[PDB]
Amino acid sequence: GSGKPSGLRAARKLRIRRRTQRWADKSYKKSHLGTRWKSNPFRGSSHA
Amino acid sequence: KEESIAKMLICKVHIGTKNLENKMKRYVYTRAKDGVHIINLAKTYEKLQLAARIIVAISNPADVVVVSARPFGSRAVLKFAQYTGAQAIAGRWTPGMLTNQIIQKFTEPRLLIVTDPRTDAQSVKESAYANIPVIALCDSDSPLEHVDIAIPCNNKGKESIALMYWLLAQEVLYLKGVIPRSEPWNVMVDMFLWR
Amino acid sequence: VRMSVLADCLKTINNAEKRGRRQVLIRPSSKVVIKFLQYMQKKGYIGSFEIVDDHRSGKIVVNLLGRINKCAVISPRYDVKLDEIEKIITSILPSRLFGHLILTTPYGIMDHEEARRKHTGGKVLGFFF
Amino acid sequence: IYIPRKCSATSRLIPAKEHGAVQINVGMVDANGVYNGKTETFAISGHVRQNGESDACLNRLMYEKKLLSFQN
Amino acid sequence: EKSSKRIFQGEALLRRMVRQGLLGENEEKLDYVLGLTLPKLLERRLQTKVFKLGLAKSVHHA
Amino acid sequence: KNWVPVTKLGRLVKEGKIVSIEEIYLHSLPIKEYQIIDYFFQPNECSHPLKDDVVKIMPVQKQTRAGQRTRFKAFVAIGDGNGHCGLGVKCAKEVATAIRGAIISAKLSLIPVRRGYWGNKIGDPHTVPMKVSGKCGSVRIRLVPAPRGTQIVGAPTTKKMLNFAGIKDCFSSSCGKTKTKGNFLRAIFNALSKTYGYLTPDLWKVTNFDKSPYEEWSDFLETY
Amino acid sequence: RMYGKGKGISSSTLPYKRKQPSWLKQKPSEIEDAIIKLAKKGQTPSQIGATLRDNYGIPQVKSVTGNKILRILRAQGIATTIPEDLYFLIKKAVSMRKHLEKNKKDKDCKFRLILTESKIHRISRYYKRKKLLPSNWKYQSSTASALIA
RNA sequence: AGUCUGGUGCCAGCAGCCGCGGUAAUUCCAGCUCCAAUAGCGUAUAUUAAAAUUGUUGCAGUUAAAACGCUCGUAGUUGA
RNA sequence: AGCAUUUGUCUAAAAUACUUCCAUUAAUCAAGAACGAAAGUUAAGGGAGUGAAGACGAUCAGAUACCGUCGUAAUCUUAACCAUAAACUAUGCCGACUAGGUGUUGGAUGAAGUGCUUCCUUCAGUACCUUAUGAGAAAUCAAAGUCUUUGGGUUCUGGGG
Repeated sequence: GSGKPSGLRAARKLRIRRRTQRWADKSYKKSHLGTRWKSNPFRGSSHA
Repeated sequence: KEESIAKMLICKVHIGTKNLENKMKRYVYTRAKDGVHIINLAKTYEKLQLAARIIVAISNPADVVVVSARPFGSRAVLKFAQYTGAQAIAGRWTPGMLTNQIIQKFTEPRLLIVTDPRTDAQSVKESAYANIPVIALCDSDSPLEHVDIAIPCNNKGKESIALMYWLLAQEVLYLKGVIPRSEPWNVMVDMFLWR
Repeated sequence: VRMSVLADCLKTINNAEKRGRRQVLIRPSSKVVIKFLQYMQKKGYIGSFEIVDDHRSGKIVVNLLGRINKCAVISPRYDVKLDEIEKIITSILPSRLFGHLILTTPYGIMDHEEARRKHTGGKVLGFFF
Repeated sequence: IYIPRKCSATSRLIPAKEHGAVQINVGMVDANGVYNGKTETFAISGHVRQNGESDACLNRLMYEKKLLSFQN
Repeated sequence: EKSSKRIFQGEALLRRMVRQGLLGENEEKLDYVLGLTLPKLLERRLQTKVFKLGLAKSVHHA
Repeated sequence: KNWVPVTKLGRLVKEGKIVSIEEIYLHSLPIKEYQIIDYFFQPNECSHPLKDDVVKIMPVQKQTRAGQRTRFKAFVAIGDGNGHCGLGVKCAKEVATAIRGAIISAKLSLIPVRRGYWGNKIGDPHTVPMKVSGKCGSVRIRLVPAPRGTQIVGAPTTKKMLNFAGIKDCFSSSCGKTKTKGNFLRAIFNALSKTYGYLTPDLWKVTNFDKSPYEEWSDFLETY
Repeated sequence: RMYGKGKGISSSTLPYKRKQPSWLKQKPSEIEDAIIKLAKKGQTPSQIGATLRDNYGIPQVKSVTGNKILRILRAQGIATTIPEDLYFLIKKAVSMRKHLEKNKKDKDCKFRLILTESKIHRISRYYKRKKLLPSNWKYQSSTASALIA
């Protein structure tokens, strides 16, 4: 590949790089970090 | 045959010089140690006949246009054009002339014959937008780009230009119905060139 | 370091066709490369090829018919099952009408359609159209 | 339906609307070196002309056709 | 061609479409199944037929 | 009608020495005469008459010492609905003038798209015979043929353009900024142009050539 | 090239034929004897091959005998325990370390000394894998004098 | 889908977004007409498409975000 | 990173040459390690000139600045450390294939000027000019090419402000 391994046994690398690099997105950070349930007052409700 | 070859050989036509284009080396014979290139000329003669063969196969010769930017070549193209019924174009090529449809020099030519495609470059460029094969008398420093027919010659002297067009004219007149090939054409040898 | 010759060779052939060479000199030589050229001849893409003998590695000089739009190699050489072939060709080929996807299968190196008609999966090597 | 045509030299297909590629008409000679009726025509793509390989390719093609003897 | 699912499903679909009245007399091949259009489906409706037979004077009246 | 061509190729068409636009495409001749297209697609006699549509009017401005100048670029789409599309572009200070100039450009621009089958010869030609992808500015647009009953899959602009070209069953896709409409149209037009550029097995066969109109009608061409 | 920035291609060309020259029709025993004499004189296999080409005028041993020189030495049981290549590399590294012991400000000598020892480790690991150095074997700079002694 | 009628006058306010309102408002408040969907239609939060904006397919890294200062090297991946 | 006096010594290096040897030993590499400008820190010299700090004279609306003159720390070497810079060819590295010409530096091959000098052919470096029916958002780029016609191998990196 170019900037990616082709490798038949390189599924390991593809998973780890994808897993680390996913976190950079803002929406993803908001969705999977705990801060959502903490700092927001409504915390998974439309209404209060 | 050999008398015509000899006349070319005595003439200055085959004197190539330094700064010679990559493409053209299959027509060069040898590098002189004195910094000049000898041109084979035998291939040039047969190739000139091929150029004549393409020119003759055109239904109207008066749609076949000759071009020279050069002052000294201007008479030679005009005389060559006069005999074969062609239009000669001398000096500036007005850049829109074939392509533009309202310009004074608006022309739909069949074929273009070029004196040095280095000098006559605007016509060469326009010819490629106008789907024209293009014959070109090419020299050491001349492009071979665009043109289908390349004729090797030194084109920096008046006699050389004139001799090649004169020989071409005799060959075309022979291919035409104008005069039998059996007897030499005696008209205006050493006399197309500038004053 | 050089790795798989075949891809660079096919890119060279593609460049040669783009350039308009008519004949070309492959400096690599191998059994698989020879089989691939024989297959391209089978499908009317390549004409004759001459294998020149040197002990270290022969060379191949291939006469081109100019019919190729592209020839290329897929690396890694993925495994592919018979029903998966339809997805692969839909991805790769310019049309389902023409173009050829090449596998290596237990009945030999052959294109996908022939392999499919036969009935064995295998590994994907390349393609041309 | 439209029928496209190909370059004689390279095998390459010539597009409909390209406006640069050419058809070169070559006259056959008669026995005394007069223009015969017949003309052989060959198709040259713009790319080869832009490269400047047209003269070389034409020479190779003429040699194959027996219209030039000197080959290159 | 010559696949069991394909010939079973195709024959079954064509039979069903003929029964519904979507397909014509020699319309018995897959390009006519693709060929179907929204007015033709609408034409199978009872209000359209009632208008067509002349039982009512309009589709809305039907 | 009574209109005057000043090009010789035009004059051949005016007399009817050339049957179709197909021949002019065959010899790849430049077209600077709208009358050729108007003669061939003869509005009340034509099988598939050319249908116009102003797709996009855009403001552009020079900006000057004494202030702004609004000019109008105009993109228009024309097509027979059967095989010949045309995309025309003109910028002028007045909108209607821009539109007319663009329509004249569109006729000159007129290109044949290759129409064939997705696969089997079970009906009529109906879509591009293979993938074409066309680029303009940032935007690279790919048409890839779909099986029958899969008409005009794509954006509204694409649907219209394919309808003018006479393409039915195809998927479209895109890479880059679609929003820039002139580039988007041009990228489609570039792809449509590529259709007779790709080589196909049917074109493995040897080709031999009809002589030029400039040789076929030489006497009449000198005369008129 | 492994560590340099070049890619120089100066090398042995080799003729097409593997057959003997016209000039020399010598028996295998004569060829073995000539090599044995050079080996006995204390010359190392690269030096012997170079000498065999130049001094004795003979095309190389694999062409005129059909078997490699190292293999011939091994068959007679006389082949060297330490590789010729490894010996020169260790000798160069020892030379650099002696120099580095004197001069602590030579950064390039330090840089090359780690580089060459790393090359020795790679070559050693390959020789261990081909079972030409013991399973228990390891390079050490302390014992390196003893290795090439 | 309206250069429709009054009143308000950066105020009141509306409006995912761009915006409208600071005095002859097509965006506000009413009224009129038009338009969309329809016994359902708004609104919010959650979630998918959209997004070839996480990219195996299928991204981007000269100048827009991004080549570790530089080199060796074990694991790793790739190896005529 | 960086490297310009003379001569010597200790060292390494690349290309060339090779009908010399090995016989797959390799490529790129998380971890870890090496070397790493300038300034700074700590110790000895040295403190010429330059000179953060600082001092005056002006300058100016004010000037704690530019300018002028002075001037400690520092600049230099030795001994430790420190571990970053627009540490920039702003382009990760290896590998193939692609296009001309003008040059240029290190070798080898041939010939003619007068053994040598020149030139020719060829290798390994290395720039420029033109051309890219090659690329790109264009600038530009012979790589940023052979990439929606998308996969030679690999490490690292970015995901609106």
